[PDB]
Amino acid sequence: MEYVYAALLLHSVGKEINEENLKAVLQAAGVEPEEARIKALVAALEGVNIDEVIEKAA
Amino acid sequence: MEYVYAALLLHSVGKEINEENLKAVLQAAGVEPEEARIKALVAALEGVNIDEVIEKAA
Amino acid sequence: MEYVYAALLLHSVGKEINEENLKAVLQAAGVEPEEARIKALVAALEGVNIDEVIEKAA
Amino acid sequence: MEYVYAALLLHSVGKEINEENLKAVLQAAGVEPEEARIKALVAALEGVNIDEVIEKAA
Amino acid sequence: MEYVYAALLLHSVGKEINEENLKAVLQAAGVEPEEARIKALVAALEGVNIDEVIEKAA
Amino acid sequence: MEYVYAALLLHSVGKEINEENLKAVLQAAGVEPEEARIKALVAALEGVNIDEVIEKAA
Amino acid sequence: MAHVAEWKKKEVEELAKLIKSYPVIALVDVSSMPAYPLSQMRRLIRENGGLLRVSRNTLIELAIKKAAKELGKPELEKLVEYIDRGAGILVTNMNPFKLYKFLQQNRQPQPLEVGLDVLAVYEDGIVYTPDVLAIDEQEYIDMLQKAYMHAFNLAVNIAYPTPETIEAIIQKAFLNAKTVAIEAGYITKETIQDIIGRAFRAMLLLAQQLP
Repeated sequence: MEYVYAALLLHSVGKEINEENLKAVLQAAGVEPEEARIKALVAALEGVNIDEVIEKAA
Repeated sequence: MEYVYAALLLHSVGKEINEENLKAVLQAAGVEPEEARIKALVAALEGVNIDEVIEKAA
Repeated sequence: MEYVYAALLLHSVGKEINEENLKAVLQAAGVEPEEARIKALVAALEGVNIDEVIEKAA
Repeated sequence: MEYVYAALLLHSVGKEINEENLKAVLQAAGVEPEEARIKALVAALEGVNIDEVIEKAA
Repeated sequence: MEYVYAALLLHSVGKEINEENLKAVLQAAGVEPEEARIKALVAALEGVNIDEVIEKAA
Repeated sequence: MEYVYAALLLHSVGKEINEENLKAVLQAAGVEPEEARIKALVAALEGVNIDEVIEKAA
Repeated sequence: MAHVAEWKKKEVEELAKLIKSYPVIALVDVSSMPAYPLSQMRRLIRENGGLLRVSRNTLIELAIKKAAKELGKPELEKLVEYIDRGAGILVTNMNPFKLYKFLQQNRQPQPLEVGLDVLAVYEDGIVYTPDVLAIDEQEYIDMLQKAYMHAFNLAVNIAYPTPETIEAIIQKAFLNAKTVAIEAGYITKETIQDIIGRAFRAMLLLAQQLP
């Protein structure tokens, strides 16, 4: 979830959810993030329209 | 919004939510954060049990 | 919250939500506006389509 | 709707919703005086428990 | 995804959802398990009774 | 339901639902495959699109 | 004194001073009321800060009081002297909106009900017509609640944190993150159960293809 919050933070400020941006945010949070957790998230977020998911949240 | 996603990131990873940690996280996302918004969330979150708030929902 | 009522009041009559207009409405209601709260609200409102966001909850 | 936001503003800051206070708040927003609508609003809200109305939230 | 279906295949058969069984099923499906992803699933499942979850899922 | 979970695992990772791949994952879960069941399954799944099934079941 | 007049500027004189004595001046239709019911209405109006006077053309003379001061309540620069046949004049300290409601709700005086209809009400430079005075109380209540909800929804959606909004803000951000993670099939302690439910239902539906 720490990974997910990092992603949505990026999205909320208009920054691309990629491996590098995710890593920096997480390290600023004071954690050493697992790299495989980071790429799994980026991959899963592919094809996912975050805004449409957010707004049409059933 | 970005300040809450940063607070939730900090919380998920067991870090205190205040001015310094919030600033560091937002800066790492590539933005210049608004001090006024950081301070308001920190103040608004005094005495707020975030886990209990989340669990009291959906 | 009084800052938000003041903002929606301005918006209802097509007046810009800025620091000056917010301060003027708040002072007329007999309160000394807190500069940080006005600042934070104006920043929170950047890029926001008010007509849309006033309309969904749950 | 500026009359209702003016009333909610006044209520949120512990001020009486009367003609004088309503006029001052509206004026500060650049709203031209409409005595009939001011007086109607005050009459409509007389005896109304605003806090109960608000808690019923619909 | 594949980590979930692998887990549910093992459950349906009575096998423990542990690192060894997960990896073995994953490898057999032609994929290279990533330790952090294995560990994230196992940790996500800690204290979770899958029968009880599934009972309410139809 | 292990046969169907096996089909789903293979699909989730782009592998073909054929006899060899089903038997390999079942075998890794300690299941001795029944050829008749393996046949029935791949035959049943010829033509059907798993993507839309996954989508409709959510 | 009713053996005779009816005297002009004895009746209109008295009505003159009267109009100048009260802040709120209404014309009402009295024609529906028998003499005793009207008498009971007069008593009620007196107990509530005002009084009623009946006359005909000498009533028109809202003009002499308007003239004797500074306004636009009369014949002159007014609208359409809302006077009708058997209109009366009711002078009061009651707010025009309160007066209207009062008259509507006090048809007193077997379940037959009759009362005074307001034609128009003057106060401090303005003439209020019945359409203006007839408040839709539920509309105002609905609008108040709508305006409150607009403020609540805006503040939550932009994450402006207040005691009223902070918990809803936390829950929204969390639900946003949880919902996105489940939709993406991303495994966390918080998402695994909904994810397994999706995967289980997919299995159930897929199994339906079997004969």
